[PDB]
Amino acid sequence: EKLLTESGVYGTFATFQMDHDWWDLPGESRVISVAEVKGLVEQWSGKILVESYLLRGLSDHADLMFRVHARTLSDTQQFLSAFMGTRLGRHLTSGGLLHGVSKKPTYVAGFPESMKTELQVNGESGSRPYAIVIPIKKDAEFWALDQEARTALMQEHTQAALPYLKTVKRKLYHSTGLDDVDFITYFETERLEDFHNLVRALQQVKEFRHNRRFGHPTLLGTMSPLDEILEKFAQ
Amino acid sequence: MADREKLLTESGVYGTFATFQMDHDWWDLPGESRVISVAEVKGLVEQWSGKILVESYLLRGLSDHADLMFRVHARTLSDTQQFLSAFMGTRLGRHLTSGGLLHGVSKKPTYVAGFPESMKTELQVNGESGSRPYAIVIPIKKDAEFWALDQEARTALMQEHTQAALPYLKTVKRKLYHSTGLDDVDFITYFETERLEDFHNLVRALQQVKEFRHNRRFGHPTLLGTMSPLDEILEKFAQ
Amino acid sequence: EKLLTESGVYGTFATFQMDHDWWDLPGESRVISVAEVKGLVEQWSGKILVESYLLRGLSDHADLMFRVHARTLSDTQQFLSAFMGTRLGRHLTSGGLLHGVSKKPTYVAGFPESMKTELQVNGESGSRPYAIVIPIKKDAEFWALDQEARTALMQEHTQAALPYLKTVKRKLYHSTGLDDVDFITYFETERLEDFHNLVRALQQVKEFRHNRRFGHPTLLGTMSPLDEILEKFAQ
Amino acid sequence: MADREKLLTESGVYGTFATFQMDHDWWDLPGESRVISVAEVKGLVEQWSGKILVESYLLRGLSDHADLMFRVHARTLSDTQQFLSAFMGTRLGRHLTSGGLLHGVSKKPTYVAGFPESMKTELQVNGESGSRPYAIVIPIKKDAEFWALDQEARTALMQEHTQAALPYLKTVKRKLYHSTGLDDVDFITYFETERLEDFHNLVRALQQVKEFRHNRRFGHPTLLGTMSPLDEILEKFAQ
Amino acid sequence: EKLLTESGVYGTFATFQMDHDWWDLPGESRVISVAEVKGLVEQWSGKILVESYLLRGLSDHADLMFRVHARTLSDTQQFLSAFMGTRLGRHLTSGGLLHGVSKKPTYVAGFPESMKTELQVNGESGSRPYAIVIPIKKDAEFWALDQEARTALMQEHTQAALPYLKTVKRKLYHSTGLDDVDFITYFETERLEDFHNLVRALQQVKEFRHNRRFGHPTLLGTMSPLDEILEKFAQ
Ligand code: HEM
Ligand code: HEM
Ligand code: HEM
Ligand code: HEM
Ligand code: HEM
Repeated sequence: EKLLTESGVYGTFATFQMDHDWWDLPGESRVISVAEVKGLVEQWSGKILVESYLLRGLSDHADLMFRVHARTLSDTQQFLSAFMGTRLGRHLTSGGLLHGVSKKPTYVAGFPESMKTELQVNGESGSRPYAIVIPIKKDAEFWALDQEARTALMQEHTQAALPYLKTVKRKLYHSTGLDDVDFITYFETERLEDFHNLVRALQQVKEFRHNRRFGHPTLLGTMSPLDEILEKFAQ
Repeated sequence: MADREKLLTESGVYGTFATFQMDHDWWDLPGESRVISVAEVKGLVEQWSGKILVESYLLRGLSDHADLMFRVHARTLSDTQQFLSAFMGTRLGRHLTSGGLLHGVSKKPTYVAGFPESMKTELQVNGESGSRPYAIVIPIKKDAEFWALDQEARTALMQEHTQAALPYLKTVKRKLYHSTGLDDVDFITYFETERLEDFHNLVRALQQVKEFRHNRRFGHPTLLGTMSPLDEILEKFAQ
Repeated sequence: EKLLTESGVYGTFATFQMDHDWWDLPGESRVISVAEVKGLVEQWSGKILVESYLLRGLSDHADLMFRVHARTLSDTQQFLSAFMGTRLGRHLTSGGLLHGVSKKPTYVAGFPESMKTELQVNGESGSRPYAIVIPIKKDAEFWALDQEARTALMQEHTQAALPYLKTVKRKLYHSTGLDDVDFITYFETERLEDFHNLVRALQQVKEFRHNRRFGHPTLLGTMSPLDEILEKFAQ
Repeated sequence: MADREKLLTESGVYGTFATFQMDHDWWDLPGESRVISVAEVKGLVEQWSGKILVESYLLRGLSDHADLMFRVHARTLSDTQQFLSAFMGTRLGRHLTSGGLLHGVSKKPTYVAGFPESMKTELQVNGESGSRPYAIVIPIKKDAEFWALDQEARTALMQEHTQAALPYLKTVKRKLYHSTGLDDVDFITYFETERLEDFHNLVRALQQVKEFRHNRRFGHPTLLGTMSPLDEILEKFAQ
Repeated sequence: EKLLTESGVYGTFATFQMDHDWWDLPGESRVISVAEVKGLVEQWSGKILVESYLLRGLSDHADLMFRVHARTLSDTQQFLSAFMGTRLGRHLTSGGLLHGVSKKPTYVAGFPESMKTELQVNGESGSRPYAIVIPIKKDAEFWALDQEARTALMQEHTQAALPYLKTVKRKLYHSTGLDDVDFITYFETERLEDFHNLVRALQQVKEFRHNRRFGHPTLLGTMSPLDEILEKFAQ
């Protein structure tokens, strides 16, 4: 649990879709397949954290998503090849896959002391909250800017977001060089209209036009314990 | 002996558009079994008729790579999720390949207050009464320029947008969903009409205003279909 | 036959490709399947026109194309769902699909009377000729122009095409709002080298630069009676 | 034993490039049946050897998602069409997925007359004599700017294009096909070479001239292969 | 092994993904299938070099990657068609495929002599290190520039990269004319956070803005002996 907050921690987003031929299995065999998976997760639960999301019926061409924290992607690599080896995995098509390490804040030091104070707040306490993942690539312009400039952009970014700081938990991952994006943004909320308004707000700052890629995909789901998701496939 | 249905009109209501295409192996089922599969779905939908509203569209032979579409209204997307996961679980669902999927909430109008009072009067109108009309769906994403603008400016764009559309308010039903943050688009537009020739002209008119050049994504896909009750649509697959 | 020419007529372009698993079928069943299709077409030949094109060996990822005219798309939809319901249809992957109504001319009134006269010509009589289909989408600039302006463009367009009025039959469909394009252009010819020069001619006017989508796909085929095309699959 | 093809050089001659990829299930055939399948094709080619020329290239392991390519010459694409549908009918064809497909007529040179006389002389050279050489194909589409130009301008561009290429005139055979209106590109370029490193240099040189920025589409795909007799290519499928 | 450094040597990057129907094979068949492959590679180890990478769980839609060195692509070609012919190959969908020859340095001579000193270094010794592959295409602007200009860009590229020469091995392949890219870049490292920073650094120079294609795909994997990779598939 000191992974959801600490730096140097790699964070991975893996998406899967269940095959059609899965339903041509006897119902029990599916239940046994579930147990295989459930056992594997616990077997790794010492080295890594694993969270589950139901994308089925919210995200196109996706049923399930894992969010995996680990000090090294090697450990994460092993976990996923193993998961895809199970009887259940063998009927899963690997969808999206994105890595990004959590880093120490980069621009907040140049913010007003009154703005830093409010950023210690992160999000509401919630159970079965919605979850959103949005990958981002900046344009070349953005990197060419100087520190003072970007600091001012992020400061305007932060400002527009302040009224949604309680109803929206947030986490940021640094993905450059591990895949075709710069950032992976991750959000939890019970109030989706709030998240919608939060995004339309951020769409109006300067920073935004420098997003060469925004979404594609925009993953929407529900946070749920793993077994409950698997239950749906074993009936 | 009847009920409210306060959803096709009210705000705060999420609206979801789901597309499906039927597998080849579906026809490798005996006809008898397929009709039962139909009954399963009709029953599931009825089982949900209290929590959500669900309308059905036949895309087969009008929209590329799509046979069926649902329009699903709900106070929460969780309910819509549950419904769709259940639907994709049925014998019929197990033979459907999930196509497109888009969400958007219905809001109260944003720019309409700054229109002339004579224009607001005409906008109370939405469409004439028709049965089994054509239906169109167009996802839209605006460019960054558009958001950089101020309220007064966008209001003029929308006022010009509205002006061009006025001649088509009766022959074309319309509804708008605010989709930003739930997927890769800003808006979902939905239209019903008996006169497609009119809907065609309605669009080429809008192509000529200012606003249009700010549509970073327009369609892709542009889903065209026919509104029909679910069983009649399903009946076609049980033969 | 007043469908190939009149206005208010919807025109539909449907493309298909045959599955591999089709040849793993006994020959008997395939010939029977052909007969099934031939009959369906006959039933609709009263309400609609349906023409057949062999794209196999000329257009990538396509074997067959239908051109369907109708007073209403509802009728066309019915025919197409039915064709894809047939034993043979069930072994087809639905390729492209484009609609467009035929309209009354928009810019021709503002042409010189000598130019209107030469446009009375449409094309030479040819049997089992090549056929080409090109979808078109205009940029926003094109729509921003005024009538006088666009009329001059089409007039420059018309001019370059005149030497090809006999060797190239032509028809135009208005597709905006029924799919992701503004126009569907359709041509028949025995002389492909002429059609090539015709397009290289038109590539040099102004109008052309306003075509944000040109082709994609560019469908090339041969016009043929339906049965002769199906015969190849019945062996 | 006494005849001229007169197709690899003459104008008015259509040229077609067809790419195929083999199904997995092809190997689920007994080796014997697969060798039989080969002969079916070799015979078909001879049966057509009167009407068309057909050259074969092995793309498997050099060009992504493509195993086999044919280069087909014909006075009419109709003849090519028939040949290809017949080929896709063979036992082997039935297990081939149609990949890329591009047509283009060979024409008389357009800009070369306005070149210096010393440059026309060196262009009579085309390439060195080689057996089983590498082969490259690059489809190309020009931008609208390019067509807007006048003849004098374009002629000046091609002269710099030509100038840059001269040092590679010997190690690289070349042929150009005019494809506009038959598919989604303007030209199909074709090259043979024993020396790929030269061909690499040939291209990086041309990347630096005037003409180049007007190539709206360059490659996509860029097909690389080996020129080989048909049977040798086919033997590999029967193991 | 005199190939990993020398010029005139072709270098090829081939990526594969395993079908589902592979697991519908009995283990006995799969062990036999692996054995064929291990044997095939040994059969070629005399003419060419072949290194193996595990992409499973790190790169989307990819399980395995080969890095193949050869004096001629024909030899590389022969090897790959054979590999794809094997019982195991029959169940692989060919993912990416990229070739590029290694050349002698082009811009480095015009660098400071103190910089040349630092470039003799390439990387630290590691076993089973991460590996990243990044394809690159330059824009037309880049080629239009003169030697003096491009030389200054690469010197700026080089300067920013100097701090990472020890923790990051590098090799560059010249790909123009063999596929749809100008370069193939290849990196080994045990330290991924460093590689991430290396890339964010280069994102801030000028050269970067001329990369019309950067990644797509960005292949991330683990270096492992082949048998160890195939073992996972034989269970
Ligand atoms: C309550 C909501 C949010 C708050 C308070 C917030 C605030 C911040 C702050 C303070 C930073 C500075 C991080 C640093 O200094 O390294 C940041 C970075 C960033 N945010 Fe947000 N943010 C919010 C939501 C979002 C959303 C909704 C998105 C995208 C849809 C987003 C995209 C980004 C990106 C891409 C960066 C990194 C830019 C860079 O370091 O170059 N953020 N945000
Ligand atoms: C008879 C037909 C139509 C009428 C009367 C109409 C009228 C309006 C009005 C009054 C608004 C402002 C509502 C608000 O305050 O949010 C609006 C918004 C909008 N309309 Fe339409 N419209 C019509 C057709 C269309 C069509 C055919 C399209 C696209 C194909 C379209 C796209 C949009 C979009 C994207 C917005 C919201 C833009 C924004 O809020 O930034 N409309 N329309
Ligand atoms: C002999 C060959 C051709 C002739 C005589 C011809 C002539 C014309 C004329 C007179 C119009 C104006 C229609 C009107 O005013 O209502 C028109 C429209 C159009 N043509 Fe052609 N054309 C030819 C070939 C082509 C080709 C080969 C293409 C595309 C590859 C093409 C694309 C278009 C498009 C997109 C329009 C609609 C523009 C608009 O209404 O805004 N035409 N053509
Ligand atoms: C030894 C190598 C080459 C030589 C000597 C050469 C020379 C020429 C010459 C003299 C022409 C004018 C032909 C005409 O009158 O249409 C031409 C046309 C053309 N070349 Fe090359 N070229 C070479 C390589 C290439 C390469 C490597 C490419 C592309 C990868 C290429 C692309 C083209 C195109 C697209 C045209 C037609 C342009 C037009 O007609 O508008 N050429 N070449
Ligand atoms: C420690 C890390 C690195 C060092 C010391 C380095 C150094 C160099 C040097 C000296 C050259 C010029 C060689 C020549 O004259 O051809 C070069 C070329 C190049 N480098 Fe790097 N580089 C490093 C990392 C990277 C990375 C991380 C990337 C891409 C993500 C990259 C992309 C390229 C490309 C595309 C070229 C081709 C330039 C050309 O020859 O036109 N390099 N590098």
